Amino acid sequence: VDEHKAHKAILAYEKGWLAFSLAMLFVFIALIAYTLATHTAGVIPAGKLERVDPTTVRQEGPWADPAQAVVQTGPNQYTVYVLAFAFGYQPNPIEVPQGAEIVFKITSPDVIHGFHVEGTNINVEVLPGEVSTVRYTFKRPGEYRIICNQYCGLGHQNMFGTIVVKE
Amino acid sequence: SRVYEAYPEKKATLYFLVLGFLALIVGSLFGPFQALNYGNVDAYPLLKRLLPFVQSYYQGLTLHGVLNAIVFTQLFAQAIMVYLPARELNMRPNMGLMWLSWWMAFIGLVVAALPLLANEATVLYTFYPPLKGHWAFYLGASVFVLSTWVSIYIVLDLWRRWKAANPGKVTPLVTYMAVVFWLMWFLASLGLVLEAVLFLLPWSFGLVEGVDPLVARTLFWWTGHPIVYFWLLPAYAIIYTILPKQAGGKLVSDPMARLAFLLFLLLSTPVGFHHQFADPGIDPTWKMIHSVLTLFVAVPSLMTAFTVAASLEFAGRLRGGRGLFGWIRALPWDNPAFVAPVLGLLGFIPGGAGGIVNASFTLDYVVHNTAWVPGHFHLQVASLVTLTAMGSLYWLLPNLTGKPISDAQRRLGLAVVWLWFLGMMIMAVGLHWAGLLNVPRRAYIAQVPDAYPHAAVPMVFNVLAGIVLLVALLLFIYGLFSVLLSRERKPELAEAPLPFAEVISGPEDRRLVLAMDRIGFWFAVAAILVVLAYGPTLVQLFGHLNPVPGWRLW
Amino acid sequence: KPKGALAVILVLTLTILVFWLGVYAVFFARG
Ligand code: HAS
Ligand code: HEM
Ligand SMILES: CCCCCCCC/C=C\CCCCCCCC(=O)OC[C@H](O)CO
Ligand code: CUA
Ligand SMILES: [Cu+2]
Repeated sequence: VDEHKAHKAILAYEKGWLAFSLAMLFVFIALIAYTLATHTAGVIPAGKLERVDPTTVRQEGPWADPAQAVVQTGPNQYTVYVLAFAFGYQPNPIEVPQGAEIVFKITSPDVIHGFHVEGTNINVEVLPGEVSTVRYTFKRPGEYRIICNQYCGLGHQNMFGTIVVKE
Repeated sequence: SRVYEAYPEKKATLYFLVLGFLALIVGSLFGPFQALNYGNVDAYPLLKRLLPFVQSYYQGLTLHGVLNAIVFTQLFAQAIMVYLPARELNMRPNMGLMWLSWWMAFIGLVVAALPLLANEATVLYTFYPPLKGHWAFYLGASVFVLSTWVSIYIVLDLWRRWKAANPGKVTPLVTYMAVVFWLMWFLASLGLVLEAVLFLLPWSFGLVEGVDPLVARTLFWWTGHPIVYFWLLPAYAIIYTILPKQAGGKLVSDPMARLAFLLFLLLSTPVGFHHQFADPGIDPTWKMIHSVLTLFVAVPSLMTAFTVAASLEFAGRLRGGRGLFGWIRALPWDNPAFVAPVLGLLGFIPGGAGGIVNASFTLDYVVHNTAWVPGHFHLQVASLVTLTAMGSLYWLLPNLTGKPISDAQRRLGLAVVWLWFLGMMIMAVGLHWAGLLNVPRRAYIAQVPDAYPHAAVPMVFNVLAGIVLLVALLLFIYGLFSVLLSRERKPELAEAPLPFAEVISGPEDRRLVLAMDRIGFWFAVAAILVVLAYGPTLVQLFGHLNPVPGWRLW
Repeated sequence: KPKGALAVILVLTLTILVFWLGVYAVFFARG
């Protein structure tokens, strides 16, 4: 009968659909998997809990002197201690060699900011009393804008920084 | 009215509905102004003459999010998912509690409301420490939400009272939906509750000096994902149990509907790191774990897609449409209670597809905190959920009140939902696009007009949407008020039954229902996945509290 | 056979794949 045939054929179609559906989600997971295995992985924050005092960051330690916050920490590896604060970045600008592994280490002395480097996959929350750590290699020389993409108060929409990537 | 004497929950439900729709109107007035902003046109000077308590862009945005995404969604979840199970079972709720829940919601709304208006908690709807709002906000929000705890008890009491009266019978379909819906929400709310009582409230009271912001987001996004399944499921309930009959047909499968709901119970809460992909000091492995589980929670939706589409194709053939597409024509495009939820489901196609991108860990670095995100969720909550809610005005208003809907009223409603739908799709394009071009959310971009010059095209779309949606909003306020300010009453309207659908049933149905009906077993499962998902991280982060002082920057 | 629902789920699947694969492309481009 109509309705009894409907239901059997509906359900027989719904059974395959659900199976195709699983298959696809599994392929998606595999393709995510691969990203984790490659250099594209460095943009993922470190899991390490690395706690500071937001209250002294500006007075004591590798955040305190912006004109020294670039440190050769490997053969072709540099560390940059970044301050995100209301409403700007330091150092400004961040100048870095083309082609080296850059390991950013961003903290905040006030509220949560974003650290989002335009044209890149660097897009990290920046919480006070914690260090965000992200690695990357700039393949092109030029100027790259930092945009603050977390609501941090009324100065939010003018919170911009600069990376200069040197030839 | 002798109507309300027999059936008092009718009057309690209606109280819920109105407060929600009031909230929604005020909420959505900020909307076209935020779209204009996203189109580089600053309309705020204007709005502030008209509404001079508004001091910033970011105050409006806070009122918008809180008033639309939290108040209206909850008060609607409350009206639908208490009333419908009451009327399926032809049984009465505990009226004392029903009123109590209402008073809790009204009191909390109004306490929360006061610092929002006086500009003392411009912290947005996520209220992320160390941005420190007025204590009254924290206390407001808290009582508002906890009002749902009473709701939960009311429906479990119903269930229980029905089961004691019917031993050996299976749970009827609607009350099934509501039961697992309320038990899921109970699990899901404990993050924010826990965030509220050990952190926000004591800190805003100045009884402790700082909050650790990483624990706060963590507990927050505990509740934060599954608060969106809490918005969605009432709409889904309507779409499965009422929309069939309004289209001309039947729901094709009770078992498949139930399995949808049960997988939500199981999978809606243990998923929050998808909101914390770019957060430091949370383990990459736990992020992946959450991402895979985020893909599973999409399966009930994929499943809902087939069940509902097969349902509409059914009704359509039974209405004379032939061929691959003729069935679509045969449906009742004259009836607003039909068109609305359906155009809603349409926009949910691109909106669910964006949902899966965002889900996929590394891919999130492209879109996170860009315009893409508000573009994604307007399709989901501002169109599917809201479109369904407005839709139900067209059968629910005359079934609680007795006031008839004219032919004219009906024709305006059709205009309204069309324009709302079209305005939302238009804004999706804009915001999706601006976001791929790195345009941030939560930003008064109109105030830095040379900052995003590469996005001038996508900006044209957001100016358009803002206009289309202004008109839709205006014809909705006028529409809804013409019904609610109507003198004419037919008490025989308030006395009809809700338009529940018939179900096609099949031999497999029985053995399947009985499984899913082992509710305690399924709830304990879902509680288990919660402890496992969040458990090892919370112990980490609690073991290592780094609380920091609060700031007021507005 | 529910030809109609099948055409809808076809549409569904296609949008999903264009979104997901199109964004995968951008990821490695920015990488
Ligand atoms: C009700 C409200 C919402 C629903 C539902 C929703 C669905 C999903 N979303 Fe989303 N979303 C995310 C991933 C998902 C996934 C995986 C799903 C899934 O549940 C969706 C699965 C959906 C489907 C598989 C679609 C089913 C399609 C159907 C059902 C249509 C059938 C059509 C028919 C029948 C019509 C055709 C028939 C005719 C007759 C014409 C992620 C990632 O993990 C973020 C973090 C983004 C970031 O970077 O910060 C996020 C951000 C948000 C935020 C912002 C939080 C903030 O303020 O920062 C909100 C409010 C939100 C709302 C909602 N979202 N989302
Ligand atoms: C006339 C209709 C509406 C329009 C024109 C509109 C417009 C907008 C726009 C452009 C934004 C982005 C603002 C920003 O990120 O800076 C936004 C944010 C938001 N909208 Fe809507 N909206 C409307 C209705 C709704 C509805 C119905 C809901 C929920 C049902 C909703 C919930 C939200 C939420 C949760 C946010 C984000 C809150 C935040 O970032 O803190 N809106 N709205
Ligand atoms: C009936 C068929 C059944 C079996 C078939 C299942 C389909 C396999 C799916 C995906 C392959 C994964 C591809 C992994 C390779 C990724 C490489 C890549 O895309 O590299 C680009 C990038 O630029 C480099 O860094
Ligand atoms: Cu710093 Cu927004
Ligand atoms: Cu989520």
